[PDB]
Amino acid sequence: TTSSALKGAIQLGITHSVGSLSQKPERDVLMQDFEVVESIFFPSQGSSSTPGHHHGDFKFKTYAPIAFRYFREMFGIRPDDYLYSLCNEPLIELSLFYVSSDDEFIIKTVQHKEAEFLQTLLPGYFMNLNQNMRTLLPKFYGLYCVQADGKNIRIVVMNNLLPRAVPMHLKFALKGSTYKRRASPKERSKGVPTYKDLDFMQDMPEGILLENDHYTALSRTMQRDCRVLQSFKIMDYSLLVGIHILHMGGIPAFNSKGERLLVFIGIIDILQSYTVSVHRPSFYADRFQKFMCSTVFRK
Amino acid sequence: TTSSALKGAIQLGITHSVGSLSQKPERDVLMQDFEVVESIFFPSQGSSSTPGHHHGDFKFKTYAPIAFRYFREMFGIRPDDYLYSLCNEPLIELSLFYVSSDDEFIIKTVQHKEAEFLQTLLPGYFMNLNQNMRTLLPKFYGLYCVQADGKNIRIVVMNNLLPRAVPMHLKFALKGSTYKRRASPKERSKGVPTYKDLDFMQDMPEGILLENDHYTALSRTMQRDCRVLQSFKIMDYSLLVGIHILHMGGIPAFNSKGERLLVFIGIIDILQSYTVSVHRPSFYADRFQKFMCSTVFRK
Repeated sequence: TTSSALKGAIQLGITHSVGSLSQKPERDVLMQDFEVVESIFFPSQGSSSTPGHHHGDFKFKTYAPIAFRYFREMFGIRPDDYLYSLCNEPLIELSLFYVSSDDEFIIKTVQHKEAEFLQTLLPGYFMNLNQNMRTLLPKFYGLYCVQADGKNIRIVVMNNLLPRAVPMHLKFALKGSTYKRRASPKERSKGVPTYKDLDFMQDMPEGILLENDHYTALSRTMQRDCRVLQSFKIMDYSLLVGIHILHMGGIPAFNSKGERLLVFIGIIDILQSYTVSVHRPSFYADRFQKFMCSTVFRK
Repeated sequence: TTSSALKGAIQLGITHSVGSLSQKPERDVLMQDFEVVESIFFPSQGSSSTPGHHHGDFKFKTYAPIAFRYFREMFGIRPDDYLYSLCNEPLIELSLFYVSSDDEFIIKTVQHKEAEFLQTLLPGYFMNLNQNMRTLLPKFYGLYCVQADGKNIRIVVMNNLLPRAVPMHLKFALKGSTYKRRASPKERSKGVPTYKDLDFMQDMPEGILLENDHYTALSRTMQRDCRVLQSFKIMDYSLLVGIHILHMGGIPAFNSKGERLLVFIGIIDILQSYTVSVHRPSFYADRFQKFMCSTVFRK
């Protein structure tokens, strides 16, 4: 299990990266700061700025640091809370995946293509964050790379929509398409499984209700994230919806002859670099939206 | 005087450009919207969307429209107020310069190099506006081009720091350098002339005082606009300072054994595309700042 030697390099290097940054004084972000990549070397022998460790020698690459300082702040992620949740508490595997012990932060691994894509994406992302506070896209806290025995492991640190904190009764993974949009039998016999579009259309035919106030905003900030997504020629993103039926940081929703319930939603799998027509991601987004905003949620 | 045939094309075309835009529904800005250029043709014979006119036929090019919609809004420029001040009231020459009759809006002409530079500049500008509300840079309301008898006249519409509205007793044009920084005799015998750095250093040796509250902000948001300016490899910008000694939208300042007074400041001549060293605009900015923040204004 080199999994435990990654975990280590991850925790160690982030601390050096963000720890070093917090002593440095704060300053606005500039277009320059998005292309920045900074590395630091971690010998197992330890260095002058660097502790030894039982993991093999490795270099730790932290991408666009000032940009993510800024993003984390814009999300309400205090530096010490970030550093604690990630570096001072066991990381937790899953099934090339990790979670903080406190279940607030995800750490997925990404192909060099996905990563570099995200790098180019940062300006649009900035511009979204500052005009749509309500946006549903992934919250990217950080992009790092670990250089160990020739390999490059490349990670994105980001928010967990659906934390153990609250228990979820239904998982839904939506897209606005239908083909093979049914939860595999294998999936269908999990605890709370992630059902797909065909599942939602039978098992919740009356939909999800919302108050004409709460609704128009969701409709509004999805029209927005989609117009943003298409612009970047992205497709195959899904709208994850977690439902808690009630007996507090989400959306209050009703139920077709059902208990009041709180839904927890957000868009995923956004790093999809784009043979497809020029007019097609536009299409994917219109479908998506009109679906979520007419079949999944209703006023 | 084709000056009056420009004035016309300007007023006519803006109205069509912004007038058309205001019917269109509003939406966030995207990186895409900064490269956008849109044109429209104005025959003297008039068209289906286009009135006739006694100016020679011309095409009206409006650069990055959604971006400036957004900027104007971010500055508090209502569309109808913009359109009135510019298009429904005589423009006013000066000495390739114009002002609105109401003296709020400047219209300078710019070389194809300056204009295209500004086009590339828009992302950094956006990113500045959203992190430094207090920034002193030019306020760019719009970039347009008029195509008449082969020529391209290219205009920037922007804010007048120093409007007739308030009467100014001293003009100062600062830079942090000294060589040939003296108001020409010719200039020195104008009404209120624009004195330069050597002038300020003798005629106001005790400086300008401010309250430790008011000061630190100016210092702060200049360190910011300079760090921004250098990043874009700009130099030769000046800090225009208007002083009104008092017997209300500016800065309250004292005077070395003098009446309380209100200063009105902001940075100019920022479209300066950059043989100079890579380390030099950095230098220009540090000088500039330490000057304005140690010789011109004191706590």
